[PDB]
Amino acid sequence: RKKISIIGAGFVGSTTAHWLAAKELGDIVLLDIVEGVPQGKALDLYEASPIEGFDVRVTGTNNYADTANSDVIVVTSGAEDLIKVNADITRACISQAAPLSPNAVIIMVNNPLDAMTYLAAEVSGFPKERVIGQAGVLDAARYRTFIAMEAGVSVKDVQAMLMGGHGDEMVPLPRFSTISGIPVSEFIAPDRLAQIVERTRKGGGEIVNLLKTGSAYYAPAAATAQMVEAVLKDKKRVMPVAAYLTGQYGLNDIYFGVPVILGAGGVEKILELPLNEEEMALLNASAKAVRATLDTLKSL
Amino acid sequence: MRKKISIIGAGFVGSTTAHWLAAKELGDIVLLDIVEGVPQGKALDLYEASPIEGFDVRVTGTNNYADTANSDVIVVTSGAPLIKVNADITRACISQAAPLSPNAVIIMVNNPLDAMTYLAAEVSGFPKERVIGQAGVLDAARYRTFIAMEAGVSVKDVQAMLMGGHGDEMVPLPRFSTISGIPVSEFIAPDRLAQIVERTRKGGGEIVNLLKTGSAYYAPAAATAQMVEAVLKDKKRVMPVAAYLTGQYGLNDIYFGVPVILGAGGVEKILELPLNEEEMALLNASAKAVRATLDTLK
Amino acid sequence: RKKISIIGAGFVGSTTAHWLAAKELGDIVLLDIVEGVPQGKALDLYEASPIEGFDVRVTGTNNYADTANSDVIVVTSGAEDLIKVNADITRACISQAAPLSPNAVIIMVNNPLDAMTYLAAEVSGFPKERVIGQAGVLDAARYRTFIAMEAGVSVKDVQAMLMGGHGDEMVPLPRFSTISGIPVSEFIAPDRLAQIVERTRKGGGEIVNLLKTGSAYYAPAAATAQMVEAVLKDKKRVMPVAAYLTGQYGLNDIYFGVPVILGAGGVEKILELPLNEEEMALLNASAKAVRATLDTLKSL
Amino acid sequence: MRKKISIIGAGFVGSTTAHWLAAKELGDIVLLDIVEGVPQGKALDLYEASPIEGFDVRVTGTNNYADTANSDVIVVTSGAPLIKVNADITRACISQAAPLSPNAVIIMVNNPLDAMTYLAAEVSGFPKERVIGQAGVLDAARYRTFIAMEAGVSVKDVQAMLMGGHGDEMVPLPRFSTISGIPVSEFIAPDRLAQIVERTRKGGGEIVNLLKTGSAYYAPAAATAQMVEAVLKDKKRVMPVAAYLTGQYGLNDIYFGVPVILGAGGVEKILELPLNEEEMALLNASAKAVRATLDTLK
Ligand SMILES: NC(=O)c1ccc[n+]([C@@H]2O[C@H](COP(=O)([O-])OP(=O)(O)OC[C@H]3O[C@@H](n4cnc5c(N)ncnc54)[C@H](O)[C@@H]3O)[C@@H](O)[C@H]2O)c1
Ligand SMILES: NC(=O)c1ccc[n+]([C@@H]2O[C@H](COP(=O)([O-])OP(=O)(O)OC[C@H]3O[C@@H](n4cnc5c(N)ncnc54)[C@H](O)[C@@H]3O)[C@@H](O)[C@H]2O)c1
Ligand SMILES: NC(=O)c1ccc[n+]([C@@H]2O[C@H](COP(=O)([O-])OP(=O)(O)OC[C@H]3O[C@@H](n4cnc5c(N)ncnc54)[C@H](O)[C@@H]3O)[C@@H](O)[C@H]2O)c1
Ligand SMILES: NC(=O)c1ccc[n+]([C@@H]2O[C@H](COP(=O)([O-])OP(=O)(O)OC[C@H]3O[C@@H](n4cnc5c(N)ncnc54)[C@H](O)[C@@H]3O)[C@@H](O)[C@H]2O)c1
Ligand SMILES: [Cl-]
Ligand SMILES: [Cl-]
Ligand SMILES: [Cl-]
Ligand SMILES: [Cl-]
Ligand code: NA
Ligand code: NA
Ligand code: NA
Ligand code: NA
Repeated sequence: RKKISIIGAGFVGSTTAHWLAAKELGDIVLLDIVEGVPQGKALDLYEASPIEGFDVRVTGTNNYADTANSDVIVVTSGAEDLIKVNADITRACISQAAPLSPNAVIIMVNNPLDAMTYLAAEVSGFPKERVIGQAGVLDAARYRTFIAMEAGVSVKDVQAMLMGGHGDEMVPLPRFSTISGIPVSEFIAPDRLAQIVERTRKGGGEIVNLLKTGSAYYAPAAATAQMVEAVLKDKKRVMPVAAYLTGQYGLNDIYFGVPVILGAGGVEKILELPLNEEEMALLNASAKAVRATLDTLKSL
Repeated sequence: MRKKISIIGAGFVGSTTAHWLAAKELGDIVLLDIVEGVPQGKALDLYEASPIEGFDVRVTGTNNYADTANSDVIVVTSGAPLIKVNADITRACISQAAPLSPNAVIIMVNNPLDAMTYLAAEVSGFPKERVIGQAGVLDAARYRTFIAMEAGVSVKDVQAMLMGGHGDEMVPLPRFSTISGIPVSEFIAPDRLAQIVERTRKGGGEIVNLLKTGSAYYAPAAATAQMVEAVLKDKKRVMPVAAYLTGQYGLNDIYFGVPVILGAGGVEKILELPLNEEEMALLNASAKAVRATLDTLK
Repeated sequence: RKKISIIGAGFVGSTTAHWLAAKELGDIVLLDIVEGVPQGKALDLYEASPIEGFDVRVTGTNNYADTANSDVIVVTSGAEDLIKVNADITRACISQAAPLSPNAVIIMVNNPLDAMTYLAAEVSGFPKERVIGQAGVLDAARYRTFIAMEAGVSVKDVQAMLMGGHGDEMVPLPRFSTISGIPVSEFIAPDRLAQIVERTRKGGGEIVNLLKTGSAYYAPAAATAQMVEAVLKDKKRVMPVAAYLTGQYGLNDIYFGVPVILGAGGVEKILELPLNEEEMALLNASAKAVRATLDTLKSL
Repeated sequence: MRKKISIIGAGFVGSTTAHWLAAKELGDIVLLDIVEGVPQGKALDLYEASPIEGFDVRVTGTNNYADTANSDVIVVTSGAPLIKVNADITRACISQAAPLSPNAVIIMVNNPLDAMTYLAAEVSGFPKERVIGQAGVLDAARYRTFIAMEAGVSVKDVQAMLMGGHGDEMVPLPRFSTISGIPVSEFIAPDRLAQIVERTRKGGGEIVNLLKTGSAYYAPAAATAQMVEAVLKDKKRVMPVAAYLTGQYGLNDIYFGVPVILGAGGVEKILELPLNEEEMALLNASAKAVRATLDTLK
């Protein structure tokens, strides 16, 4: 069977195992540095299988050797201090897991997302197409959710593309969002759409402020699981993913959220959308912020 | 209790619709037909597949309209794969089924689609929003399939809207189709897209020419079942369906394929697209043809 | 649409919302006394809907008025002191939610399960068939999981019935467990089967010891969600549920885990299995322990 | 890449099997038939239903065996709904398909089932564990359906094992059927159970008598698709299937319906039930009949 290793069995990691288990895509290995945590969550989820009817081997471990020969490696072990702390963790996870699964596609979740994905590429030495980051699917999901709510339509009929990174680094593109092929601008007035775009930018913080302790995990995990499925089933999904750029949108040597075709080979194509002056202004300012974070990381 | 769906006409499309619905576990299914044994056999066969698929659906076959009473949704797939023959079949089906399920949403499938839906509305006397026809979901599905195949992307990421009726009456709208929010024109060039539009127009005939002895049913049934689901779960799906127009697109007193929000109340909203002059030219010509068929019906 | 209210948006409650949301059974209301917690988890899960493709209205609240007219009420707000603390919480939740949803089926999860279900029946005044407790489905799930693992077969082909309550109160019945209709005893030797039965009894504690902080939730939530689905779809599931007895197995005026047919009417039938001398010895000792807990509760 | 499933014979059972499998999103599906247009039409029709159902499955139709190369699973549903006609059809199908997919697990559906599976084993020369036949899953499904209907419980909670072949060759085993681990005898009395056993024996004929012009396909296809899934996902399902026996139940050199653990390796284990003398009497008589058909084949 296919093999998926999730490094970091916290809220996002365990929830990702939950979403994946129900899909019955393959074996799942939950790894963490804390003893008992992954073993307990994995066994708990495994014991729910007879009820849900899925046949999935879900195991927990503290030994990287158990992640060997994985088809996909999901990294959810993350916690300038933020960059340093996460850089050290990401470094540790990738330097230990990558060598054991040379043919795997690595999907980063740790924040700062774009920067941590860049670091994972460096440490793993994997072809850039096989090291990607999850950020855009979650952000587009919030946007799509708000649009469906406001427009009064099924979430299954709303599509949307966006780029960049989190919050201020986010590059919203309402022009590239539709409901059953019809522009979203036809359903929602400019003023309200602007509010929705703003709510999207602050989407992660909105959850953090409500939970008081901890950040979002159901949607982030769902986003991550969808990307894992895309690779495993070679589905050719068109989605915004953190990818390594070599000229697209005028950006070079940097991980940035862009539209891609995701399949068995990881990033199989980076789409280059013809953005107008206003949208490019947004992307340039975003790339500036992402670049700044990337530089801070390189100076560590 | 559970929701109740009655499928009138247990042929290829009707039986296949029962198959798609059963797997969805949306509620009881009653397959009715004028031919004895046929609906009973297909219904029992499908029911016997339930322990394998793990779904709890009571699917039964019958020749008695009394068994369709109090249905939440009535699907009509009894037509013969022309206006006269189907007009009589449709009137007979609706006249017997409608009175027994006064709160049901009727989904017409019989061809000529737009015209038969109009007839069902007349005979049933049901509020217009609760009498609709399936046509556009199937045609948009063929279009989306071709786009997905050509672009090399998941069908889950392709969406499209179109209007009108079948074949020459279809009103393609490539401008209103996207892949994850991105215009299809970004993936497929003009000439190739035009070929896909043409293949979509001839989509039904393409399957007919291949099967030789009948018409399509897997996709037509899937489309029909998706509309049934939209109603039963009040999903508010945005899809092209045959609806009664009262001024939209400049059309009155006519059933025509238009974008709608489909839910428990049936057509809960008819969307008004900002069609350009080229697209409007196609729509007007289509309406003229649909109008012609309607006149012949009256 | 159907309406499900989950009282107590903690690990079990939020996870139950997750399992239910994917089933697309109806609207879900997550309620908690803590501000922000339910609103955050509900919104997080709602934002995952466009990714998973399900249309489910998931909302969080601190106002019981938002649970009015629910089809099913799930209680997962629980924390002699244990009985008292949980008795007070259960009392508060039921006395406030029951009056607002007079036609709902109440499914208790709070521990001590059997006793808390009994209390919910008293406080709600609902017909006993409409007040049940989840315990047996989870326990049978662990048992079935261990059997599938050992026998080397799909979890979809293992069935098992058991009675009583948790741990020492559990009444295992290997004789009433099969794989595609074949007795489990045909696949697993007596010594090993005994170990599996023992592992089942300690199943909850095994997870607690691994997690160190907190108890199981994936399987408990799955068990709860399966019971909710049984009521909403009037599925007539045959499962062990905490029900009110009036003579079955020689027990009267007590909630105890027994085999039932679960549907729209809640408990539609309490099956009376012909247990042998050995099994009855187990059930009597269990009923003694459950009774003791029930008495402690009545003396509060 | 994806898994590849080839279905030889695009008739009712074959096309319906493609339908069940497509919804499962297990891998590519190739529908092959000797009749031109038929497989192509059904495959394209089903493919066009994918954007509606939201599944990514490449389903294609063909008349060329070359398109079935390197399949993980080969389903054979080409037989005519007797030994001679199907023996020739089966030999032709296996002789052409087997060499192109040397690592595939062959699942026979053609009747006479046990005999045709034996023939497929001979012609393919494949390890016996990788050549099996579908028969028991369907019969057990009918039985489980009747039990569920009679007991008033979910089909998800009913499980049962049976052996042998079709109709008079079937070896019912009510003793080995339960509802959530509880013996069926606890819910249904002896006489009623006997009636259900008889209805199960005649289950196939019951559908035939109703349809009038053909045999069952929804449940037969579901059963076949479930076996395909078991192999592709190495699910280790415990089910009755036609397997090659080397001493089990005292039977040698014969294909017979027996309980097995079905996975990626095909039959990964043949279970040996502790049958009493009554049940063994039924099995011996059944084996005698299956043996008779086998002799006629040789
Ligand atoms: N990209 C997105 O869209 C997105 C969305 C949400 C959260 N995130 C990020 O994902 C990360 C995880 O969030 P969370 O809420 O699940 O956190 P968490 O604290 O619940 O879980 C992280 C887990 O990682 C484990 N861990 C730490 N160091 C490790 C190491 N070296 N190896 C293996 N395991 C290790 C911890 O012990 C812990 O169980 C954070 O960086 C967070 O900011 C990203
Ligand atoms: N709108 C679309 O997108 C679309 C797509 C495909 C087919 N169709 C149309 O759907 C209809 C059915 O196609 P089919 O391939 O399933 O046909 P079919 O001939 O296989 O089945 C029709 C069934 O209707 C039954 N029937 C006839 N009169 C009846 C009556 N008065 N009451 C009850 N049952 C009656 C027949 O006995 C038959 O079993 C045709 O009109 C066809 O053109 C529409
Ligand atoms: N029956 C079983 O098989 C089973 C299995 C596991 C856990 N449980 C039990 O389920 C309960 C919940 O476990 P958990 O891990 O989810 O706990 P938890 O502490 O994570 O969550 C309980 C939630 O209830 C809320 N709460 C407290 N008082 C409340 C009130 N009056 N009204 C509304 N909300 C209130 C809390 O604020 C908290 O968010 C416990 O009693 C536990 O022992 C039962
Ligand atoms: N084992 C079971 O439980 C079970 C249940 C039902 C039916 N069956 C059997 O399955 C078979 C198919 O039943 P059906 O109803 O689908 O029949 P059908 O007649 O509808 O379809 C058979 C298809 O096989 C094709 N075919 C014939 N020779 C071929 C060859 N050499 N190569 C490729 N394709 C060829 C035909 O052209 C036809 O489309 C029959 O033998 C039937 O008795 C078995
Ligand atoms: Cl960054
Ligand atoms: Cl028309
Ligand atoms: Cl108790
Ligand atoms: Cl035979
Ligand atoms: Na999926
Ligand atoms: Na068919
Ligand atoms: Na079908
Ligand atoms: Na279910």
